[PDB]
Amino acid sequence: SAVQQKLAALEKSSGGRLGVALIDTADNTQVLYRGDERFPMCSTSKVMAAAAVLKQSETQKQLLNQPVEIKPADLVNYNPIAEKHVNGTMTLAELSAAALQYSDNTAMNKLIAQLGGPGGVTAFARAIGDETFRLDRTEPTLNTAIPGDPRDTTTPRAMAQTLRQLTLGHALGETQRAQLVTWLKGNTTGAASIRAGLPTSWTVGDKTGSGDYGTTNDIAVIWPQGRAPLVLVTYFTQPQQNAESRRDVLASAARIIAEG
Repeated sequence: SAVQQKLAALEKSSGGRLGVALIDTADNTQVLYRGDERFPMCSTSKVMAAAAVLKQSETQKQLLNQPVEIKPADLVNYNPIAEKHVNGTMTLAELSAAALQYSDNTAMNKLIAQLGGPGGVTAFARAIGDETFRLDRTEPTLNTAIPGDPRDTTTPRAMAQTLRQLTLGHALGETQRAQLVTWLKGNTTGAASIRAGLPTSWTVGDKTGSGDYGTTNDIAVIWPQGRAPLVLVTYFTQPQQNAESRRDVLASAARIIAEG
């Protein structure tokens, strides 16, 4: 199609590997580019950890208010929110918000611990029908993004379908789904990625991710004005281990998709 020609040209100009999945919920059509190739998820995996904890709270109604102690030993490489609460507590709701809206890595590791390890996050993916997602490591090593390494990867198609189910579908209860949507809409890290390629009137909830090999990711639910929402996943990774992040590529991919 026309969009796939332009995405391939974008990819060629960028020097990396680009994966795109769009789901238009108006007619359940999909637009895929390398939709079935694995990409390192990096921090986009935090959506699955948060959703898994939300799913637990459908039975444990008070779970999100449970205080979790933040100790100096818990802090890893990037903890913008958790660092504000060292030797204090944060609730699981606060940790989920910090993981999603600030990409706090300590928050993610606490969510993983709550689920019983990376295997517990992966279990939740399987439970909602995602057989592709795999979380193998904790923060920060899940971001190594080594070419060919299947650990901590998913495919664009799988992540788009799962993000659709979590936010627009009914994989979560109604209160949990609304909470997830609210968190995603309040993301603070996404201004230069998918959002930058879309009309300013459209409301976006997204989760970015970045890692080694210049890995630059963004997954988003998009509510266009007077139009059915869209789910857009953009994964991008590069051949050089020290390559710089390329958020502009995600913005350009979104712009190409939005032209259609």
